[PDB]
Amino acid sequence: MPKTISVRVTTMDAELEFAIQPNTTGKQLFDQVVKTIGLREVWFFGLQYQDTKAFSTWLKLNKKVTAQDVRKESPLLFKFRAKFYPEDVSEELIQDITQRLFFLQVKEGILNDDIYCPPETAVLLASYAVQSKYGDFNKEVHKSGYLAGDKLLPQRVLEQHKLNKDQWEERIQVWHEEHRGMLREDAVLEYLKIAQDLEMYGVNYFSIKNKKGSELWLGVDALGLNIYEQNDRLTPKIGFPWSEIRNISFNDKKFVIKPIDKKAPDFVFYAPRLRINKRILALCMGNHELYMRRRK
Amino acid sequence: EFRNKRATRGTYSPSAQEYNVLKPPPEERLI
Repeated sequence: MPKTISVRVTTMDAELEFAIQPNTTGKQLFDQVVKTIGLREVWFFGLQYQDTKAFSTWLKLNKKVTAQDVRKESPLLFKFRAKFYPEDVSEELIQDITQRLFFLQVKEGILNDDIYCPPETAVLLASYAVQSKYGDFNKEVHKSGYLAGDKLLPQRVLEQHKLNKDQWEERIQVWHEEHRGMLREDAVLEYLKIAQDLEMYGVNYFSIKNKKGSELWLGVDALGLNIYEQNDRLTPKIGFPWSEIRNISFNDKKFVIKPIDKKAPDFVFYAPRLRINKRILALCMGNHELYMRRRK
Repeated sequence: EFRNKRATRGTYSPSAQEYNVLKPPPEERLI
């Protein structure tokens, strides 16, 4: 291990470079990242890395970077990403940078099908992404095919319809023209206001089984924990708002939710690995912390 | 409110939790 360690941190739209030392903490690195990009609304964010087993891992801020399971690579690679989502972008995201980082991260998930989006909504979202990139539609510059180079729609939407690219561009262009006069920054915000109402937005999903051995999903989001049928990640089968949870715990693969009613039985589920239960508990603690902070 | 004395177990009680600069990201507490 060297006296000076090169680090690369990638945000959704920037590659940043830093130099740390053997005793540098995660927090010290994180502080350099956010200062560099002028981000004040820092509480949603974290640094992710691939560990020595090639699993994505959040960096602990109150520990030395070198004491964590980072890989034998130089430079060390991290991704700066939102770990937590606001309950309403309009209540919490004031800065342009914060809005932009959420917009790009969310858009990535919409485009890669991670966040389900109805086709007509996907077209509307695309049109706001276009307003943000291109500004006001102008018939003199934006000739037919001006969107040909852009990936604008989820792959599922493209595959499940029989429109070609020109036909999609037509639908998107009509909406683009409707947005005339909208600031590029306002288009980003409008995109987020639409996206945040999608049922899969802001939900961390985990593969679990119940006691009967049925496959399910567990979701952790800003408001609590939810259990979903394997084939329906849009509507919870069971919901657990924070206020209704007395305790959550795990032992290896077994996860237990204890309801506030002491006479009601515990809910038991099984995750694929200990690592997943640690992820679940960490996301619950962090979301609950921010939930309370909002309401202080 | 939180117990974690073994790397393979953890526990957190939401219902129990009660209430300068902009606040920092939540810190992971697990081993």
